Amino acid sequence: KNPCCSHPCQNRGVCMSVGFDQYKCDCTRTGFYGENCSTPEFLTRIKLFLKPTPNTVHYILTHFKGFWNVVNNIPFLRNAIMSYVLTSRSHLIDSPPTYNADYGYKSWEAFSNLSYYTRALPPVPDDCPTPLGVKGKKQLPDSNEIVEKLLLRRKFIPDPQGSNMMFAFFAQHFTHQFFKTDHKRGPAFTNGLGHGVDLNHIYGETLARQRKLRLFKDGKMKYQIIDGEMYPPTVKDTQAEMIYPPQVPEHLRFAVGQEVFGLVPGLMMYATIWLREHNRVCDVLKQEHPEWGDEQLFQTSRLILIGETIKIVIEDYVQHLSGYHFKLKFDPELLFNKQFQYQNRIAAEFNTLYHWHPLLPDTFQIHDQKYNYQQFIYNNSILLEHGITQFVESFTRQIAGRVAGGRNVPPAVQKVSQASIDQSRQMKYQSFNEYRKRFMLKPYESFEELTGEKEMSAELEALYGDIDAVELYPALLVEKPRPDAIFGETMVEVGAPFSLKGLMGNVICSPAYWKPSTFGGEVGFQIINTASIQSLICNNVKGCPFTSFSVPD
Amino acid sequence: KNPCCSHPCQNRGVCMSVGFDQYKCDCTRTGFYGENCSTPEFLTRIKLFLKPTPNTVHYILTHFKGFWNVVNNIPFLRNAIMSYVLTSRSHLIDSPPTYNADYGYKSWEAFSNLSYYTRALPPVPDDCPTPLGVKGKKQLPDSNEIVEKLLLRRKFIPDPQGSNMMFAFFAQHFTHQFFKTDHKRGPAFTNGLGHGVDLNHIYGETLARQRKLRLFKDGKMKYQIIDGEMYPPTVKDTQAEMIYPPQVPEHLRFAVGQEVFGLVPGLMMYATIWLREHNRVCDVLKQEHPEWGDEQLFQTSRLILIGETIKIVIEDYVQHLSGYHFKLKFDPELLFNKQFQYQNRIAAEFNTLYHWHPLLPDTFQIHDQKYNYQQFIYNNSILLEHGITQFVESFTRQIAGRVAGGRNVPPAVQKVSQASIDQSRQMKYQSFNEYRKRFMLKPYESFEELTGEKEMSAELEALYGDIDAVELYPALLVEKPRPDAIFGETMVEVGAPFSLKGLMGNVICSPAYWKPSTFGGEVGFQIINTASIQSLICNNVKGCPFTSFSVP
Ligand SMILES: *[C@@H]1O[C@H](CO)[C@@H](O[C@@H]2O[C@H](CO)[C@@H](O[C@H]3O[C@H](CO)[C@@H](O[C@H]4O[C@H](CO)[C@@H](O)[C@H](O)[C@@H]4O)[C@H](O)[C@@H]3O)[C@H](O)[C@H]2NC(C)=O)[C@H](O)[C@H]1NC(C)=O
Ligand code: COH
Ligand code: COH
Ligand SMILES: *[C@@H]1O[C@H](CO)[C@@H](O[C@@H]2O[C@H](CO)[C@@H](O[C@H]3O[C@H](CO)[C@@H](O)[C@H](O)[C@@H]3O)[C@H](O)[C@H]2NC(C)=O)[C@H](O)[C@H]1NC(C)=O
Ligand SMILES: CCCCCCCCO[C@@H]1O[C@H](CO)[C@@H](O)[C@H](O)[C@H]1O
Ligand SMILES: *[C@@H]1O[C@H](CO)[C@@H](O)[C@H](O)[C@H]1NC(C)=O
Ligand SMILES: *[C@@H]1O[C@H](CO)[C@@H](O)[C@H](O)[C@H]1NC(C)=O
Ligand SMILES: *[C@@H]1O[C@H](CO)[C@@H](O)[C@H](O)[C@H]1NC(C)=O
Ligand SMILES: O=C(O)c1ccccc1O
Ligand SMILES: O=C(O)c1ccccc1O
Repeated sequence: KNPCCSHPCQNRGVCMSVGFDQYKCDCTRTGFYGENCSTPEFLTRIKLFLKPTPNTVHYILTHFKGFWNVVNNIPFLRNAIMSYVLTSRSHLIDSPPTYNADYGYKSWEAFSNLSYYTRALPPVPDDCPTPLGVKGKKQLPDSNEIVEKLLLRRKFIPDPQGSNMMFAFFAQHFTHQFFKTDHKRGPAFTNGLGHGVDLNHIYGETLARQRKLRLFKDGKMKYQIIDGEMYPPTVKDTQAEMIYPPQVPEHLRFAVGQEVFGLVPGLMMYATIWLREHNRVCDVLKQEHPEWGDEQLFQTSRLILIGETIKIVIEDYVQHLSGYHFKLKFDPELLFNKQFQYQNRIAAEFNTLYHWHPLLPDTFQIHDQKYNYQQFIYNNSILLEHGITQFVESFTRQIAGRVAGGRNVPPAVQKVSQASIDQSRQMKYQSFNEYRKRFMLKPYESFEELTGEKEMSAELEALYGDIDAVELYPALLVEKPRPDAIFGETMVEVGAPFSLKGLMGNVICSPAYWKPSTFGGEVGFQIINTASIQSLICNNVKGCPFTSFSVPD
Repeated sequence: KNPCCSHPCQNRGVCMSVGFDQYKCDCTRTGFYGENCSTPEFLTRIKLFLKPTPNTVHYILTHFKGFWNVVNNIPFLRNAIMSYVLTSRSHLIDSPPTYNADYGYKSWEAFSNLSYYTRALPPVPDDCPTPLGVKGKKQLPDSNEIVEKLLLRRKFIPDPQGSNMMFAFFAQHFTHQFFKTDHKRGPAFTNGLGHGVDLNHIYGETLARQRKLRLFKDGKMKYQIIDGEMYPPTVKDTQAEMIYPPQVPEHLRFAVGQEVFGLVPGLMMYATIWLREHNRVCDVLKQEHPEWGDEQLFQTSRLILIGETIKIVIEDYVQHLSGYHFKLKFDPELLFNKQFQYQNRIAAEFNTLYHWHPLLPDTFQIHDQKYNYQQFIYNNSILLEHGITQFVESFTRQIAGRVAGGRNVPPAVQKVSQASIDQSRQMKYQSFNEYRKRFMLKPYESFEELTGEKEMSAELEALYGDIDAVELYPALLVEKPRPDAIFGETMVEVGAPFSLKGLMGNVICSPAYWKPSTFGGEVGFQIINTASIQSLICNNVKGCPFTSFSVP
């Protein structure tokens, strides 16, 4: 019935019903006119003709290494390039945010209610001819059949880019401070009201929890000392609730900022390292400020660690997955002369696309031991047996799975993968092709074009019938990867805007915050601008083991 | 003992303690350098030497009537001028926000906790030589003594700008959506978590309260018809709680968004009027969109009303207030090629400077009747007796009191005035002069310079001893008014940045929102862009009485 069900408005124009039988497109500031915002005004024809395709730009960034080695070493060029990267990427994000699961039109409820994920595309209206709008069959395919035929791993497919378990667990640990789906009320809702990198997965989401985890001496967080090494405190000692199955003995019930980080020893590894880092920075600041009290020591350490996080994400983590010969830079000053909003709201689609379960290995190799999922899960004694050093050394050397390219989701997390499909349907996601359009990509014209292959594409056809009916999550995981890359085109072109906006949008990157006095002075400031994944481990892990997000060659 | 107690860092530098006896100034992006951020850069001392005083800028805007009168009618020039007015003001506001009453250094707790008012200036550190830091006497003067000698009305002083009761109640009604002090917690905390113009004083602060006030038909808000006229619903009906004394009977306990608007019939008047406007807009939107449901009709009406509010506040309210010949313009597009943050956090100091009690008259005159405070307070019964039309006609013609110049606070609200001073001290406000500097104003060199007068300046020296020890709130009320103006310069040069930032920083003013589809098409969009205080009354008040913010 609803005339906007066909999504007729192109190029980010806004659809609106005008009576029962008609719609109107609001083309305001799209760069297009016409009844569907599909006629480029003169200046847009210029930009469009000159705009190089993402696969073209990816090629340039991933070749000509000698050229990039020069660019990387003349700050003016490196600054200029990193700047354009930042501004052109984040330009694709609505800020202040707009839609959520319950509102396909602008509303104060959608704007102001922080309990919702925001939405990059509005939900499909409730009464449309087909679940995605007007394209596809009256009912979407069985999600289980989708997972089995297209997603489930037959043979482990290693990541060609060489991503390891340090990468995989960093990704899980980092993103779960802002992907905290509140399933008690629905997939549309989040428990992370900071909607960004606030490090609540270390410090706790609420003040009450933070007070349970803090030592209230020297700004430090509570800990226990096992084998001369520092670990998180217990649930018993903190009264900070955690999710642990009954059979987990209480001395192994570690208490950390995020309730679920006891699920995997890989997560508890990072929680332990970051906890050490907090108390390390406390020691540094106390030496620099012996007049300071516990509260200021705590708050300043937190701000610094937020800065470390952001620095490491851009210059080690995003750097790794990009494959760029160009050296990414964390530098808030790049935006001080640019139009940029220092705020962000976590999008549900960003959550969906970050469901990188194919990364997970068939078993976890630590030292000379292999653990299946039954053995690894909720087993902190594994962490204690080997220690963090061995954990880093092993995880640095174990390869992760390729995310794109299909058929690499471990059967152990089958239902998780199916849930991603089901929940996206509950939240009335639009199609994969609509999301490509939303981020200035050409929609795929056929199933074979999407996969670059004849087998899986054929399965997609028999299930979906129309290429415009393929859903966001499955299509991201079966898309043709870029040459020897972990991801396909759409993952990166949709992902990076969400990510870079979230990172640079952080309040500490704003002019009023980005100054030495915010971080306790010059020494504190320096801790941020010299941070790396290697330094994070070297400072907090015994023996200073080598580490990296890729397996050594 | 705190080295930063003297507020050594000038020009918005950041003080930090380095050891028990030493400090360091962070002069980053101040445009200054040196130990105390006192020495200007070349670029800045040039910009400094050629930037005119606000008193000069004020004169220019308040004279040359003939010149401005043609400027107002050339859209290009009006836009350019309005564009600068916006950008210069707002740049004085830290955004994203920084300090609050509990944090004199930047912290995640200060940034993220919305239950606090933010602070334009950090609190005086606890362990300090004097309550204000370093200057002044060991103990501040008795707050009641300040009120009595300097603030209490001895004889009504009318506003020379002619502000009326329509103005005074608009001011109170509009600001009390974002000045909602959580007194149970402390003066440092707010119940207005939206921190701006969200019209929670109409729709309620929470979804739960909103659903008690809504009708869930045609997007409308609940109401009752009394003597053929639309009035807010009751507490009995909505179950939305209100603050009323037991003396008020059930049928007179009107329920509106803001819990305290039962206190004053002038507030309930505006509540009623804005209620009617909402339902009026629903009717318009329904004619345009027969296909729309109740929920979309409600939300779109709300967005439109937010727009009407910002429009009316800038082009009528701040316009009257300013006394400018230039016609201020509400136009979000003026900022689309400027750097500007569409976010805001309500400053405690913004709350304090808005304590404009001297506006209040000796009595309230509705038609042939006069009511003292005791009779007027919580009296919905006399709202029904006269009706909104009569309320508007009367309020338009009754003059308000002058806010600056001292000694014009109604004795009836004496202890409110004292509470304003006490709460300032509880929140550890810095001195008036520090706040002058904070907003790029020359500090006052003497008491006499502050009042331009001999008698009150003498009392201030007896009480405070040092000009650098005078507190923000009393100084604002005794400051030498601008000529024939309601305010002195400090009220304006501090208040306008808070105010314009919070107006233009509203989400509907952002590029993603400022478009006709947001408001249901051009018909809805046009409701915003042609709204005024006179049209708001003509549309929703029987008889379409003339109305203004100044007396006829
Ligand atoms: C952000 O959006 C969320 C999703 O809409 C909001 O969560 C929802 O909040 C509502 C309202 O608090 C809650 O509904 C409530 O329904 C009952 C009435 O509708 C209420 O019980 C009432 O019983 C009597 C009337 O029925 C009345 O006399 C009594 O005083 C109660 O008022 C019941 O307790 C229930 O809580 C939804 O359950 C909730 N939904 C979800 C999925 O969480 C959230 O509030 C929004 N946040 C903000 C700040 O507005
Ligand atoms: C790199 C990303 C990554 C990794 C490595 C990872 C590794 C692992 C892992 C390793 C041993 C296990 C047992 C799980 C198991 C789960 N994951 Co992930 N997950 C990841 C990204 C996500 C995200 C993102 C969500 C949903 C976020 C939310 O809303 O809470 C998720 C959801 C889940 C859920 C809840 C289902 C749902 O929210 O729909 C389970 C259970 N999973 N995952
Ligand atoms: C802006 C103009 C204005 C007007 C016209 C006005 C008119 C009136 C009025 C009759 C019309 C009465 C009976 C009062 C009485 C009060 N006002 Co005002 N007030 C005004 C501005 C304010 C502000 C601002 C606050 C503090 C708001 C907050 O924190 O909630 C305030 C606070 C109060 C308080 C709270 C006391 C405290 O602890 O601070 C009382 C009582 N008053 N006021
Ligand atoms: C914003 O900051 C507020 C001020 O710190 C904070 O309010 C404080 O909240 C804590 C909750 O942990 C309360 O702590 C006490 O609460 C009860 C009752 O006493 C006890 O069971 C606790 O153990 C503890 O003693 C404080 O009373 C409360 N303080 C005030 C002045 O309200 C808010 O919680 C902060 N907001 C957010 C979102 O974190
Ligand atoms: C309502 C009157 C105030 C009562 C409190 C008395 C405090 C001292 O009030 C005195 O009042 C005089 C009136 O013109 C002033 O000239 C004096 O300067 C003032 O100190
Ligand atoms: C957890 O790991 C320990 C070894 O560290 C092992 O002995 C134990 O059986 C494991 N728990 C399981 C497999 O449930
Ligand atoms: C800086 O301020 C301090 C405040 O005590 C003052 O004593 C000192 O002379 C000033 N120094 C300079 C270089 O301005
Ligand atoms: C309101 O009306 C008159 C004022 O003259 C007074 O007699 C009456 O008691 C007042 N009622 C309330 C509830 O204040
Ligand atoms: O930064 C990216 O390129 C990116 C892409 C996809 C998902 C998460 C990401 O950080
Ligand atoms: O708009 C102003 O100039 C102003 C000044 C002081 C207080 C509130 C205000 O809106």
